[PDB]
Amino acid sequence: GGPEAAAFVKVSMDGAPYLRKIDLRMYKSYDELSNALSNMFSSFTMGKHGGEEGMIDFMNERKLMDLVNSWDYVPSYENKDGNWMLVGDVPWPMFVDTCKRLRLMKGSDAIGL
Repeated sequence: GGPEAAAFVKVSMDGAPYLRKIDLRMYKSYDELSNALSNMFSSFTMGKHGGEEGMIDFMNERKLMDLVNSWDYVPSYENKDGNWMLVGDVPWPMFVDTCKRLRLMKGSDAIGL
């Protein structure tokens, strides 16, 4: 049993501005989720109008350096309990359902911003 018809998860990035919702019901597997979110998330920071200040080419490029440079940080989400868990920590079946809030931990907040 699970969303498979109605799922909602928010998405934010510590530091740089990020706000969007998604449906995991679309992806019953963490694999497609990761791909769907990976592609969908990139779309968010991509548009004709947006971080014209350079946050589009500034915060975005810092992410790669920040991730490896700050390889101490890894993606983690909040379950129905509200506890933070690093991606892959809890079973996908439990995650897809409890899936309430998702936020990728990025140490770039110091470099990207």
